[PDB]
Amino acid sequence: PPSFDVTIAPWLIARSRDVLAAPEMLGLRDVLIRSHELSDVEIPLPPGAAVLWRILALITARITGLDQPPNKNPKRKWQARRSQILSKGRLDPEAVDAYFADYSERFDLFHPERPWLQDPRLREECPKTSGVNKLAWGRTAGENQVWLGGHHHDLDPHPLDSAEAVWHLLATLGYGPSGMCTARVVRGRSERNVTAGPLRGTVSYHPLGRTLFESLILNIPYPGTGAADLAFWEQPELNDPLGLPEESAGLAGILRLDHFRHAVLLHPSPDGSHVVDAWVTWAWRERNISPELDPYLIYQTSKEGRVYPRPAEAERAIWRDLDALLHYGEDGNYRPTILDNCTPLAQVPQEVLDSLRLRAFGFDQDGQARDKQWFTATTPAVLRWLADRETDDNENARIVRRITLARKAAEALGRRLEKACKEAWKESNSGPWVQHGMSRYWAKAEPVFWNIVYDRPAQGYTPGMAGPGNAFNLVALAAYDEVTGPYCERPRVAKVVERHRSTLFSNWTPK
Amino acid sequence: FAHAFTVHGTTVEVDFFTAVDDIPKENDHGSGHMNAGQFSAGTFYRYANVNLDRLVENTGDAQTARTAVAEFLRAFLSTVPSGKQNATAAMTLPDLVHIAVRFDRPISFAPAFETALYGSDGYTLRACQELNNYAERLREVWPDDAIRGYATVENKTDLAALGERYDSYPALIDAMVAAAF
Amino acid sequence: PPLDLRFWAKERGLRGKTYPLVCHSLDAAAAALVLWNEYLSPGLRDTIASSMETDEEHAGHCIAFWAGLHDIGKLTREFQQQIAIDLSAYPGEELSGEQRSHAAATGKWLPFALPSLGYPNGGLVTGLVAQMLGGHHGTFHPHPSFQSRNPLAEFGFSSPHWEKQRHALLHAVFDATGRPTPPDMLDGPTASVVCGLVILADWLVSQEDFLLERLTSLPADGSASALRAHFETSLRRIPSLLDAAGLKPNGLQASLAKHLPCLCTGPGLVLITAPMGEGKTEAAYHVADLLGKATGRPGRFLALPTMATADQMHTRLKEYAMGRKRGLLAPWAVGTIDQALMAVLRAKHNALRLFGLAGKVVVVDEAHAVDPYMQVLLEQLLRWLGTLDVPVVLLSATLHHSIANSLVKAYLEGARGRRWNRSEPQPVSEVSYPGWLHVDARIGKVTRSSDVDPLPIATTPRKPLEVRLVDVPVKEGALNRSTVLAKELTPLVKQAAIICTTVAEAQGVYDLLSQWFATLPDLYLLHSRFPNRQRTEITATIVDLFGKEGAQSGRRPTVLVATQVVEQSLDLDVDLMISDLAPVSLLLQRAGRCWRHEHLGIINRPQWAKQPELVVLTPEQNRAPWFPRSWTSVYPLALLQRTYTLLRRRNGAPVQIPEDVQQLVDDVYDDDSLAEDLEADMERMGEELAQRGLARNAVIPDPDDAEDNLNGLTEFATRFGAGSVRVLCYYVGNRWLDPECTVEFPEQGTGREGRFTMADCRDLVARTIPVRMGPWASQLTEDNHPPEAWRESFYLRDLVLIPQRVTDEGAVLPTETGGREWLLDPCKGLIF
Ligand SMILES: [Fe+3]
Ligand SMILES: [Fe+3]
Repeated sequence: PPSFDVTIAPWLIARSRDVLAAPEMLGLRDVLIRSHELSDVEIPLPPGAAVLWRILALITARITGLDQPPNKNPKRKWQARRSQILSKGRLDPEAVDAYFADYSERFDLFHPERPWLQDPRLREECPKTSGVNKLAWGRTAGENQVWLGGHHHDLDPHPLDSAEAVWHLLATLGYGPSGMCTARVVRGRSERNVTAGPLRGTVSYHPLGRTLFESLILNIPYPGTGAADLAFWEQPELNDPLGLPEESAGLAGILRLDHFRHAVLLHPSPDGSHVVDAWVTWAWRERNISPELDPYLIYQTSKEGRVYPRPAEAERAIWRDLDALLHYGEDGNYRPTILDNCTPLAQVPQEVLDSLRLRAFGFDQDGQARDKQWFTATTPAVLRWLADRETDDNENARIVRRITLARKAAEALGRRLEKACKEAWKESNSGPWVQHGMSRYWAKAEPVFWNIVYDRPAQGYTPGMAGPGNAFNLVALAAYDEVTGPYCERPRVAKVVERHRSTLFSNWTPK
Repeated sequence: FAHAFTVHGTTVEVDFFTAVDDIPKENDHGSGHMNAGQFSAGTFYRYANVNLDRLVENTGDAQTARTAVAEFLRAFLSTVPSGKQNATAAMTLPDLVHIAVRFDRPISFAPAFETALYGSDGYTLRACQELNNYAERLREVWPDDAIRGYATVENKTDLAALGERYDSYPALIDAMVAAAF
Repeated sequence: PPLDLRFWAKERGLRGKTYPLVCHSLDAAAAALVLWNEYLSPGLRDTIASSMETDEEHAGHCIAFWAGLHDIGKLTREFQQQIAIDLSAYPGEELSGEQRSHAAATGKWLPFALPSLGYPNGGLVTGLVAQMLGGHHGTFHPHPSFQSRNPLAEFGFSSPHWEKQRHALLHAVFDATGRPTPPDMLDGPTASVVCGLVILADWLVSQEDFLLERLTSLPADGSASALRAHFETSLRRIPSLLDAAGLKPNGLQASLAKHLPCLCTGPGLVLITAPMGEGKTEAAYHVADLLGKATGRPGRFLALPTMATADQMHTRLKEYAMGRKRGLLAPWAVGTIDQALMAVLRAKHNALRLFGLAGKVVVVDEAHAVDPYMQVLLEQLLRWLGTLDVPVVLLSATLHHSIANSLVKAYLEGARGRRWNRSEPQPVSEVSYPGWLHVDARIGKVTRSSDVDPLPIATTPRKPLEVRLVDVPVKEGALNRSTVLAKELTPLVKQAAIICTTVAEAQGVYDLLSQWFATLPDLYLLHSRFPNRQRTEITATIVDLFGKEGAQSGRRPTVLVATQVVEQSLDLDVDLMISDLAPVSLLLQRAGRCWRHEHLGIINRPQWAKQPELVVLTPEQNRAPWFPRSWTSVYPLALLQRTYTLLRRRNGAPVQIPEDVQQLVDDVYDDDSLAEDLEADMERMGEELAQRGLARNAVIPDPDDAEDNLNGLTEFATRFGAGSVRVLCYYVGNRWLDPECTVEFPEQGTGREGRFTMADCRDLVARTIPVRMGPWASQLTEDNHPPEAWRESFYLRDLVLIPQRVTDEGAVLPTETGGREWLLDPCKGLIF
């Protein structure tokens, strides 16, 4: 029978901390056990990476972290403990096999009974099949138009590699459209609709270090003390489509791995290394918001008391690795809690912290069913090089002070410009300018950033001074002034555009 | 097919326009809807390549291919887009047409128009003689045995580097498609 | 280095004068000490001192020095350069433009300078104390994350001159405070309460005059002598501002007072559940105060979900024993539940109010009228108080096992500092009525009435109540009250309570009965939306009619149409009462009035009434039931369906109070057979869990989750959306407060600079009316906005103005406000 278990089957692109030549495919247990030998692991899809890194962190926390706080000043003692595992250096192989021993039967993707994070009952009970196209991302589904991402005419379905199948699967199981999916007949009841993904339209922030090991344990959020729960593949009995999803205070319920809003399935091929058909449909119909908000995302509060994740923006990805630099700052309410409990000094890491790097997996999308773009963002190691190469304490501090300053002020004027354009266009008619203004603003303002980091003569301000010298502010005046320039001719638009244009002039600290 | 950019810096110009309703109340001048539509004029440069080499294969009858490329060139000069033409009739013909048959690689003359042209005078003659100049230095720096022909709606200048000045567009196209094999 | 006196600490309203920073630091520290001895309770000081492994002497010393450092971050350049001050003396540290606040400056500089004084570099104590005082303006900042081996210079502190001066100030206040020892450890909560302390002392000495007051004996220099003197003079008289600011028993009582004095060993909580109006108050303050003595904190605090209860028991209960967020700062204070619950709400300056609740053993009321949202909010609140070793008490009517279970469970979690695991058995899966419950912190054993006393506890005797569902015809989705009117209200004219679902049949049934009343019993209206004064006169003429003085006075009658206002501690005893379909809990509260005081038995009423009979209005069949859209838009459909199905299987049998019905309010939540509509059942269950989830994402973390770090204590004008708000309806046309356009609606009042007197508070509050949250609140206008001069008062901001337009001759017009027109009539009150 066809079978494919993530334990030993190679599906993760992994590369060691060595030469950095010829990286190759590794399974889950293999990349975990010898993580100490591997630099890092990755998969081409940033959504699939944002969920992959969550299950990896949850596994390493199932064995390494022990994902269970003791009871004597728990938080503190826990930080100590994990600092000891970090001090050791690697994983215990008998612990890895000791954890799979309890679940060696769970990880098969094509298990004929209770597969890996799929719904076996959904095999029957579904009149039609959703098709592999809907499972694969960037691939034309039934109603989409066949222009982009390679033609796929709903027919001659190019079978996907089981690796690509677990990538797209793991991503769709995370980020997922909302609305009009394949119908299911539950207990004689049919309901064709589906809810959105839990992480849909949000940027994720995962810290990464020199070796994959410290990255894994640094990606361990403090397990909220509570009723110990299990991830999706550990539950002994398959969930009920009706009924309220089980509640979980434990990390398995805060990493969004206890219950998913979707339910996919892979139809195996006789060969066993290809998927031919798939099923994508609703798994839970009654709404439920997850308590103990996600530590990876950045959350911002609106009026009325609701807290929501800051949505992604392709406009920020116009320059590479923009959000990656959040390790500087930090920043005013704009900081994930996982970082707020693993990057600072109130924890007990000693020297891996001096080589920590941030990474960001973002996939901007509309909250209903329309997708726009994905992008990864790994911080530039050069910004570390500059701080280390000089070996002068006062200069080592002046450089990082210059990067922190330039970054903070950069995004400050970015958002100040956003509200400037939103009020300018919303008041001109009594918007479409934000897209152009922001895109051109970051695209133009990042070479200035690299211009300030190398203390080279930048626009507006020459090297030598303390901080950013108030230069990209002038870059914001440039972008804003040109995006709305040809339209501020008549006095109406001129006076409103100007009235909102007299804000960029602040902070604006003189010479 | 290449994008068509102007040969001289041209800034958009705001055309203030208004709609007038024909049913007047006892408070006149209440026009239909005030608004502003941007327009711009100028002398565009255009360029395109046809690779009969890896073309005729996909087809066959060099005569059918010959008909397709000849009608293509005539359509390339003839056509003009259909954007807001019913409100700004901008139907025109190219003031200069240069078809060249190269046996090694296609080449564009876009960089000839890199340094924008300042005006207060016309731009067609200056553009013609400047394209000539660029064809001369490029021709004397990358020598090659290629065919060149051109038609022009101005008998003032003599364009040497552009080949043999044919009399008209369809004659040029006929002699060049024939000369192409 | 000689300390300079040019640097400022206060500049607002000093008429061109500058106040030295050192004097502010010192007098602030003095405030910390004097409040640490005169203000704070010995038991709470035992809690904080115990949690920090130190003793009163050195703990107080430490926190005093900490308060003396609260504003040390002011020694930047962007702070003093705010006004013209000569800075050419010490160059360097040019303007970068980070916009850092002085609180941020101190919070980021302290972790790297004080290690010369003994705190472990990079440790936890210096971090928690650093961010602790660095967030002295209500918002806490993250711990310092640096990437350069010279953190002092990367944060913008590079000039040795400036650093030498701030080190000089540090040492100055250090020997001035007596040079305390370093505490080996600290935890989050301790840092939070003491943070409330430091911000309190800051705002304290902060006030204007002061300032001008002592603004005469300014220090000529910065030597230890002059600073010792100034600090010593604040120590001379700080309490000036302190006092100047104002800071036959029943069975149950005999059983708690009898056996409870043995169990009162320490901090815990007592959940008391007694009948309405029976006197649960006496046992509440009796046990509450005995336990307060057991813990050693005199002041208390009661949170009530009303407004008149505060103004009535404020005096009723006092003779036997000013700005926003400082109300809780009084030793004896009692207010509503919103200002207390908001302490754990994720808002700025929460540590202040949390500190206010840290010193009082709090008591709370009506935990039955608390939706899952509010329930989990106050739930975590009492969990925190749990980890702050403060005992509490709760008064409530009958409560399901989930409520009690989850609350005592939360507090127990605060006692142990971690919540239960997979196998931990629930502490309260059974609760009696009347029945008390006491749980202790350090032991954890939960005790009830049944454990030691098998014999039941006696209460007010009464006749078993009977309920009879009557068939009411449905017209246009509404109900035809006419039928019931002419069916059961016939023997009344020869000889009454009418409870409605909402305003529809409040003014609907009152008008539907006004015609009838014109034929001529008496028809008076008292309901949800009446002018506080108007319904205070109606309530006076009712509490004196159907209440204590009704039987006791002797002029007892020979009809009352109301809303759920009867739900809150009213004195009522009627033989005839007619109400609509509602939750079993609501039937319990409202129905806790049928033959209320038969105990006294002095009212002689005709033979007509001989059995306690409540009639529940309900729609009928046309197989699962269905209810009106307006009744179930505020109540749960599945719940009401369970009430219907449960009342049907009674075969019109009596229900005893307080013994038989409690197992039915528990039962309705126990057996699923009472509801066959799975969609509705799991719908309201779905939305209750979704609301609780919508709550747990806007509240502070758990006790230990925030132990090592206090940043997760402020992630940012929010409030709560459920479910009532106090409103003011003014008449505009000109602004006048009365319907006869005599008293003008004032822009500001009678006081210094328009300051509102306490009597101004009692008057403007005496002019309110309660309106419930509705879709009209989504669309608010400008006329509803109060002027800026009014926002600085706590009791008046949450009062939106609903204007109305009176004409030239006095006619009142319903003015639209949020898609609806409001009209204040003297008979039916506000109409919309
Ligand atoms: Fe301050
Ligand atoms: Fe201060």
